[PDB]
Amino acid sequence: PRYELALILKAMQRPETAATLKRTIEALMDRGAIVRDLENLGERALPYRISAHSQQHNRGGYFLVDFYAPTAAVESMVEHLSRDIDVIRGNIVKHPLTQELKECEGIVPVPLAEKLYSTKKR
Amino acid sequence: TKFSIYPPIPGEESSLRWAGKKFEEIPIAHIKASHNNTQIQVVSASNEPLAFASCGTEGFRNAKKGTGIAAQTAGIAAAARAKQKGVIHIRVVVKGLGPGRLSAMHGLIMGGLEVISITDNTPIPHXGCRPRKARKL
Amino acid sequence: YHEDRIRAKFYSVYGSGQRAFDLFNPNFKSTCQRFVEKYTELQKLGETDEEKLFVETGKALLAEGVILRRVG
Amino acid sequence: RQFSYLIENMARDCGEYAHTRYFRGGMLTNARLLFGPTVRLPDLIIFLHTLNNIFEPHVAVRDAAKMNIPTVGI
Amino acid sequence: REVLQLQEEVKNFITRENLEARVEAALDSRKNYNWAITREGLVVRPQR
Amino acid sequence: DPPPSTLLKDYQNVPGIEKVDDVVKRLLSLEMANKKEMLKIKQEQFMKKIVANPEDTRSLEARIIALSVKIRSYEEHLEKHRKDKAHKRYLLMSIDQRKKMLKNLRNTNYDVFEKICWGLGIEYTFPP
Amino acid sequence: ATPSLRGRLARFGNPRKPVLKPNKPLILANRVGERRREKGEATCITEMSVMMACWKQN
Amino acid sequence: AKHLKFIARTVMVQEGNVESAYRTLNRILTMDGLIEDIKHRRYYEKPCRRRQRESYERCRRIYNMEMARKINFLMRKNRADPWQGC
Amino acid sequence: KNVLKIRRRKMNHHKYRKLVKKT
Amino acid sequence: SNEDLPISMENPYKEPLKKCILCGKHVDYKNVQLLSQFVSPFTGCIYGRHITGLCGKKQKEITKAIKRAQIMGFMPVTYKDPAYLKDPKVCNIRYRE
RNA sequence: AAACUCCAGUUGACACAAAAUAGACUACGAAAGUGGCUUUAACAUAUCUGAACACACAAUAGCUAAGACCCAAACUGGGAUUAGAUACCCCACUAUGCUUAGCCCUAAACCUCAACAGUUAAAUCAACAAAACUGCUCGCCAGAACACUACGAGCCACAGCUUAAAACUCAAA
Ligand SMILES: [K+]
Ligand SMILES: [Mg+2]
Ligand SMILES: [Mg+2]
Ligand SMILES: [Mg+2]
Ligand SMILES: [Mg+2]
Ligand SMILES: [Mg+2]
Ligand SMILES: [Mg+2]
Ligand SMILES: [Mg+2]
Ligand SMILES: [Mg+2]
Ligand SMILES: [Mg+2]
Ligand SMILES: [Mg+2]
Ligand SMILES: [Mg+2]
Ligand SMILES: [Mg+2]
Ligand SMILES: [Mg+2]
Ligand SMILES: [Mg+2]
Ligand SMILES: [Mg+2]
Ligand SMILES: [Mg+2]
Ligand SMILES: [Mg+2]
Ligand SMILES: [Mg+2]
Ligand SMILES: [Mg+2]
Ligand SMILES: [Mg+2]
Ligand SMILES: [Mg+2]
Ligand SMILES: [Mg+2]
Ligand SMILES: [Mg+2]
Ligand SMILES: [Mg+2]
Ligand SMILES: [Mg+2]
Ligand SMILES: [Mg+2]
Ligand SMILES: [Mg+2]
Ligand SMILES: [Mg+2]
Ligand SMILES: [Mg+2]
Ligand SMILES: [Mg+2]
Ligand SMILES: [Mg+2]
Ligand SMILES: [Mg+2]
Ligand SMILES: [Mg+2]
Repeated sequence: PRYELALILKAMQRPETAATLKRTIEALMDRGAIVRDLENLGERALPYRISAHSQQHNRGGYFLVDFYAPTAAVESMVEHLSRDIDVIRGNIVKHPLTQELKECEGIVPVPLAEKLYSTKKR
Repeated sequence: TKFSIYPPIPGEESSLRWAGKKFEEIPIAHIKASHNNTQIQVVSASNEPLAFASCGTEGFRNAKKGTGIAAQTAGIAAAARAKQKGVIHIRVVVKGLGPGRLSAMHGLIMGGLEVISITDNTPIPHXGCRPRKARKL
Repeated sequence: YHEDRIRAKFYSVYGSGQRAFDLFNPNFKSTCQRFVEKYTELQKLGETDEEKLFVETGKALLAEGVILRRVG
Repeated sequence: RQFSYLIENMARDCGEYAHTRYFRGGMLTNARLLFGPTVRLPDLIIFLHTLNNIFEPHVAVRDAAKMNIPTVGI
Repeated sequence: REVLQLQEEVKNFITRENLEARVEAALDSRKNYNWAITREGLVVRPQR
Repeated sequence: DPPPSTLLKDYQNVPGIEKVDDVVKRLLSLEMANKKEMLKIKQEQFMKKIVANPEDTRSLEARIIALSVKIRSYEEHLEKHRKDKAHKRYLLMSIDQRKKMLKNLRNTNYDVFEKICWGLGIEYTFPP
Repeated sequence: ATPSLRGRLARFGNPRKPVLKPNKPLILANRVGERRREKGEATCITEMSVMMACWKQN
Repeated sequence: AKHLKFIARTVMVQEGNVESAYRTLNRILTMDGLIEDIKHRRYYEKPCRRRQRESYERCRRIYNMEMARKINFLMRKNRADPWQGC
Repeated sequence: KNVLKIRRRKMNHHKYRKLVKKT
Repeated sequence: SNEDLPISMENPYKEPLKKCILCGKHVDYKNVQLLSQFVSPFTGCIYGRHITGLCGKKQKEITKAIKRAQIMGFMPVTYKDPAYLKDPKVCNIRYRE
């Protein structure tokens, strides 16, 4: 079904980052995925230090990859992202828009529990 | 401006100064208040040791070390050796919930040092090593 | 009661007015009660639309000098 | 306690008796000991308030039933 | 209705043709998922 | 197994789906769906092969066919996960429940019982 | 707001395992706990330490 | 070890009043439950014992919050006797 | 309830295990 | 008979059911600014529903979203993001008093 | 006191271990169990009850074979306490707790409160505990101790488990 790849890339120059995004997308297409949209949330300092491929990363660029792939394509893509040295962190999750939020009527007050003990005169 | 209890961010620009030194350049006074002993070490911003003191190095041994007055004695001594190297303002990073958690900080104040920030860095594992078994007291 | 729906709508749109209730008087008629009486009379004409009937009832009290300050 | 003053005055005006104070135990069931061997118990008890100050049934309500004394209670 | 809606969306998707151009477009544009909530339920947008 | 190019059960009857782009057809196929949606087509295939009225979902034949599809999934699920104890009990209860359904169907409608066994490849055995 | 007590205790109606196992019935008493006296602590230790420090020096 | 330092659980001392800052830091740790967490982590609490302690605290919280509500509810009756002598 | 019944089985089981271990 | 007898109805004065501040709004693990509004500014501890005031459904959503963001490099764990320290205050908690 | 001093404090690198806060939530699973994150598969039955001759599971501890080493820790060693201390306190360390495969089949496996369908009326009801009952079915129980035992039988179990007596004894338990 529809997935979302929370992709955090190493802070590099424009030609290097652009090559990395294309290379990552081609990996999905090589595994039967149908890429929907490529989003750019910007680049900000990582909340905590991340070590990957014997490299210490303090900053990284944020990107989101939306694609349609079979269930078996999810496992293969995770293995691919680990071997990529330019990817700080890559996680594959369900697209939050696929899930439909059920309408909420509100908040029902909870009455105090009653008849928890016998009415005998202790 | 109104005082803010939150420390200034090193990346951001702040107008707060202490003797011409910014918050990131203030030497740090780490305090390790264990249940039986208190170890105080003062280091500068570049992780350069400046002064170190403890109850065991200030005429207290065995159960006497695990007392507030013993920690206070170490705090005064730690301030004295730090003050020789030009330390005036310190940032306190207290670790542990021992009896000398606050008294050791008092020794630094009475020794001629100024406290500008207090930080607690007690190690709390988030699930980690299984601690020792309960005592059958 | 049937008029309780009218009171709920009146308190929702206008709210309690500056006039104070006097429960001592057995024949006391509040602004909300006066609104209900006009609402009942205009209903007997043949109006069956709640929205149209509600607005017309408010206009009648305004023509009679009743102050009707809405919450908005 | 709010209407204790009123009830006592009403009883005096109509020539009847009122007990608006704390009800000592045995005023009805053990009346022959508290007052005397020849005491006469009330032939009718009227409760203007059937609950005590802890929101529980008045003791005299149960006691009057024991002494086969009819009760009129609000 | 959903099939018709979904059919139109594919016309502006990423394929092996619109790969380089779409990558460069992302590197120039930005987005802000982050938003805040008040005590009244009002949504506050980040002004950047 | 149904071909991986087969559309979903919900979208198999929408008009004009034969003239949509091949990209949309791939999305609406079984390839871009989970395993449960595949079982719907598998159950539907038998619901028309065997049941005289495929639209009746409360008949004994529909229940056996629906339960048979679940039993097949557990066998596939336990094939990959040999130490999954939770599904092993579910497999063993579903097998026992199907036999109870087979017993009731055989004792009331024997002619359809032959068709159910033939269609699903079920060899009914009397208990020891 | 008081935590709910619906389904917490093991009862006849409750199908689930109990959430709370109170050693006493959850019924409000007619009395509250008496005020607890503050534990005694050593006082004027700082002043004593300063006074005794000069004695060692003098 | 991998987060930025001098941000978490840091209190700035105002005008050299270290006593107020330390109490503020102590209260923040207590409110977030860090102080109570550290003490119970000194010696391992077995899962059977932890559930018994949690159930006791949860039952304690229910009684404490219910009794507190009644005290506030009846506090308006703490006035003087309006029917003195009756 | 007291554990008097359990204690009797506790001692019987303990002596049985020692007897089994002994012989 | 008598037309003044009470009739059977639902409560017309029944106020609408109260809703949490996040009712009807999506919660996303990438929405760090929203998530940081429900953690302590000094420890990063996730506030309880008695503090945030959220309902049961959104309290679970925020907790799940925070945990996902922390492991995926979107939300700091030990502290609250300083850039979000100036957000509107929606948690009923006071430290300095 | 012993131990350590190849130590401690600050900083950086850095798991086959364990999962703060949320959780004042009360959800899931047949029970046992289940509370870090992601993905896959997936949570039996369109009447109910029903196998202690059946099948599939069953916390922890333990056996078997190959690995992992942080911490905790039977036994053991050292230090102390004590009339003695084969314990409680302190320190060091092993089996073990983890992973893979195969076993073992026990628990206060207890929410000691059977499954389904109902009722809140009468006599509500020994006591206490967690109010009293109806219909139906299955399992189980008939004084205490001997006895979670002997013998027989079955079991990958061999110091084991399951099933389970008798004689003598007591007038109580
Ligand atoms: K955790
Ligand atoms: Mg359940
Ligand atoms: Mg008890
Ligand atoms: Mg108290
Ligand atoms: Mg780490
Ligand atoms: Mg007892
Ligand atoms: Mg014996
Ligand atoms: Mg020594
Ligand atoms: Mg270190
Ligand atoms: Mg683990
Ligand atoms: Mg685990
Ligand atoms: Mg907790
Ligand atoms: Mg998970
Ligand atoms: Mg999962
Ligand atoms: Mg089920
Ligand atoms: Mg059955
Ligand atoms: Mg087992
Ligand atoms: Mg084991
Ligand atoms: Mg052996
Ligand atoms: Mg081994
Ligand atoms: Mg160790
Ligand atoms: Mg050894
Ligand atoms: Mg020894
Ligand atoms: Mg070991
Ligand atoms: Mg259990
Ligand atoms: Mg039992
Ligand atoms: Mg049964
Ligand atoms: Mg029932
Ligand atoms: Mg009784
Ligand atoms: Mg046994
Ligand atoms: Mg035996
Ligand atoms: Mg025999
Ligand atoms: Mg034998
Ligand atoms: Mg058994």
